[PDB]
Amino acid sequence: VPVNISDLSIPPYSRLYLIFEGKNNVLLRSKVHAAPLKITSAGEMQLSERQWQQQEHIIVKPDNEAPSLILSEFRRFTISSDKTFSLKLMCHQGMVRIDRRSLSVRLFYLREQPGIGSLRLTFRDFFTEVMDTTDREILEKELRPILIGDTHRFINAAYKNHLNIQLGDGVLNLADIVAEYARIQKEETAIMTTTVTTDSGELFPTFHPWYTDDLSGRYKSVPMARKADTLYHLTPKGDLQIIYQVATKMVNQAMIVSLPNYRHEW
Repeated sequence: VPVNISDLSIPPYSRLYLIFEGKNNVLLRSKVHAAPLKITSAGEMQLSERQWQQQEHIIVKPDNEAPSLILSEFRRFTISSDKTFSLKLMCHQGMVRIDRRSLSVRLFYLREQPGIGSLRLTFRDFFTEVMDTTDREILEKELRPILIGDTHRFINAAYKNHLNIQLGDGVLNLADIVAEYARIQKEETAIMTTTVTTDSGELFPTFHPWYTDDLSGRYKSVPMARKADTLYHLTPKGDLQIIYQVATKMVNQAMIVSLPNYRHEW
């Protein structure tokens, strides 16, 4: 039977065969999506390790009241030991987004496999119905006073009993992350950001490094020093981000450098 290549569904533990033609070539580009785990219960629930390893997206749809999730042996990916600095970084990396009754946060973690995974949690019914329209600048400007004042107002009291998540050894509270998102939204009108694309050509050949490889003459140096650790981010949109430390004891900052749409113009 014919299938629409636009959408194919593979059940767990099964195989799908796609018979093609013998002539010409076979050349396709594909994207995979896991089934979003819908959580509609109430009260409390704890998830085994592989339970949150398997599915990469858990969305909670509270029928009458949101439950309280408790992930087990969940080790958060920390680039630093400062909680507030880690939250600021996570918010500046485009990780947290707000849409209608939908707060979505992309939480990373580590595991024994050589590499670190991701897990996106999208809480449905987190903002009050009155704030189900924010897509307009007038509405966000009108809710700005609530952002700078009673931050714990956009979510009604009904959900305020369950407003935190128990990870393996840390606790993440939604109020802090929404507050930091509000703060970054206000300040954009400690962390330095730089944008560069096919520019910063400053006579690279044979000044500092002499000349090696078939390198272009595009010279761009970071402003200050950095620690041995570096963090590379490939945004699902396509932007590329490089995250640098500062190598200062009492001051912990970062110099994020973004190459926009790098996956298409590398």
